[PDB]
Amino acid sequence: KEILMIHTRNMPLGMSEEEKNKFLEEMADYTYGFVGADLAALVRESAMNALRRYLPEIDLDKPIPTEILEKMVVTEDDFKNALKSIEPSSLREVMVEVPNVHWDDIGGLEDVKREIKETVELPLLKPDVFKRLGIRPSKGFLLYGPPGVGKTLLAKAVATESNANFISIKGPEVLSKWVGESEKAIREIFKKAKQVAPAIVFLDEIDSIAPRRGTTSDSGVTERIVNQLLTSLDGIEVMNGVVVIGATNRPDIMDPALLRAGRFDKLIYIPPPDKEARLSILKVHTKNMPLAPDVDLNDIAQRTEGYVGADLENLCREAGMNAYRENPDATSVSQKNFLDALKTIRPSVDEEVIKFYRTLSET
Amino acid sequence: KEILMIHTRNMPLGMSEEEKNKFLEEMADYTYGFVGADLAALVRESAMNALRRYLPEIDLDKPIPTEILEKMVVTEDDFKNALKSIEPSSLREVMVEVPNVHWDDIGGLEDVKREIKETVELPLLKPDVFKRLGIRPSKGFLLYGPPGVGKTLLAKAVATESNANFISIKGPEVLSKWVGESEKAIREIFKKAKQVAPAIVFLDEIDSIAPRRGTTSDSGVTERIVNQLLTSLDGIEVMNGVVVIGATNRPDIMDPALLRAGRFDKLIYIPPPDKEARLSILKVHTKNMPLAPDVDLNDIAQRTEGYVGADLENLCREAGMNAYRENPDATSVSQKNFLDALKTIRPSVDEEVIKFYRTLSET
Repeated sequence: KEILMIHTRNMPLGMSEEEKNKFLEEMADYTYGFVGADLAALVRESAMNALRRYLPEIDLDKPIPTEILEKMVVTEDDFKNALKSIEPSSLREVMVEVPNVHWDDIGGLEDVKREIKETVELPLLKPDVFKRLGIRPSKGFLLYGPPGVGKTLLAKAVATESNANFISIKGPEVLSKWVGESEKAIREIFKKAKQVAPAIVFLDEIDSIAPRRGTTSDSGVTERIVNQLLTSLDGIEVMNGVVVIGATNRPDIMDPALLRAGRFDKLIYIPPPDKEARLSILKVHTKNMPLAPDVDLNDIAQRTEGYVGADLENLCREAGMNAYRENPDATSVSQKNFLDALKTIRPSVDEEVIKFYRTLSET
Repeated sequence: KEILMIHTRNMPLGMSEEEKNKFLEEMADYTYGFVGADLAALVRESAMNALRRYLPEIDLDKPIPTEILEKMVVTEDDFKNALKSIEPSSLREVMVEVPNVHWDDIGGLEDVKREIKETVELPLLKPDVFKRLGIRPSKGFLLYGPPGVGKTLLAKAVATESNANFISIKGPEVLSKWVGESEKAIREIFKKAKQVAPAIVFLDEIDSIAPRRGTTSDSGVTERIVNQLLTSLDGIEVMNGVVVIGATNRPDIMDPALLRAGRFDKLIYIPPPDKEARLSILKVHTKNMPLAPDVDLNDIAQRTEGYVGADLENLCREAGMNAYRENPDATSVSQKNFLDALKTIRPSVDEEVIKFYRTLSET
């Protein structure tokens, strides 16, 4: 935005009196392929988006009239046409980002969420005091529970709360980089976060690394990623402001030696929501979209039990399509829409995976 | 006791100033099957439980006052919340016990004990002369008889007396690994006993797969495990006095090689408890709990016929519970409780299993 304005300094469109889609931040949200000069080329592409419509329909030549230089302008669309036109360059990797997710954006469950306060935030603020108290909290925790449900969003919540930029390392992200043997760079991302410290290193669905590779020639029967993760733990400590956060669907199958205490310590379980949490997370979705309270939010809570947050966040999201409001197919929000969605949405039909958690978690 | 104590020198839990037993043996009971790391996490999560009380309520940031340290006192409640916390998680890996029992700790039949001494104590203390007399009393021996009495207890009494290392293989450990096609983990504990020998290795249903079938062995009487037991029993040398103990609930499932020379020389049969033995067993169990001279210990025994050690122990714990919980009176448990408690119960050992034993001992 501060680089683009330099090219707005090179345009007499005006800004801060003009506030509009052309506001440079809203357009800056689209692009990570680029850096400062690429934006210069971009505004030249946008500036060229203009000349290609303007100049040809004029059919100019050595004479250049002044009126054109006057009546001609640079619209918001040509930027979009310039933004949709892409030449991604900047290094292949995942970059730090600050989301807006917070306690306000997580309905969740206060009991398990409240533990995140003392698990992350407190160690962040007072690493020197626990020395005075004579305490050294863990190096990270491990989340396991029903798939989806927002377990990925739970870390994005503590991300904005920690006031530190956030990186999410997801299984597919390592695999695409793995083919290039860049796992050493995946480790560099952690050393990179340290140079950026404070920053949060989030290992997502780390059970997703092994399943595709079975047992093959990785480091040997144990993965090189595991070898990269073992070494990733060698560098960090409880001292650094960087926080390791595990999230896993199956925190067993791979190589529990790496999941062993001292590597990933706390075992935290994400339970599926309940009627009230189902209602709370529901209220968070419906408040943004227009609402006609023909539904009884407690009644559709009666119908709904055994539905995880994934089904709900999808159900809240899925029934929205069946309902139509502000266009002329419109049908308002009604139990009929949530009734038809009841058939479309898949319940939780496996209590197996649920009892493996409860039995294993209890004792 | 030692691990927790290292943690207890940096924290004032060592001597008891509080309402519990702070000698760490009490906290050691609920902790069965832990290692130094798991306990460090336990007391570490205990400082968290302590931290959760004191810091959030005062909620300091920079300051470090003296009062917050004066106010902080570690309480039992932290461990209770920690023991109720995720601290128990997984059952980790197999373990071997350590013995106690001596003649003082356990009663039971005198016939088999002396018979076991002939088999155990004599070859251990006097192997030399037995070599030159053409007299070999035993190499190892088999214990079979009524289950549930903890015949292991008898093997521990003689083992502790003779001052020979005792080893017990719990049935569940043999049940799981046999399916995993791993008989080596079973060798390790035995091999651990062979090198440290002279030692007495007790095997509780090392054939456990077979005893689960009850009377018969649907497959052959031999399986993968016994094949090495056969090999091991023969492979033992005279460099160290060694006596191996197989034990099972069902003797009829044995490979005939086992019963032969150099493997099982002697076959031990524990006949049903003697009338006088039941009296002593009933007295040992009842005086470990609240007791008063309100009863006649011989009268309760007369009503008992066929009851085994497992049944006699149930009578004592059941009486006190139905008896006065707290009283100033000299009587705690009463004769009416013992008598009435007998009418409900029934003898454990059954006739069918008895017949299958007698025929073998004769043959």
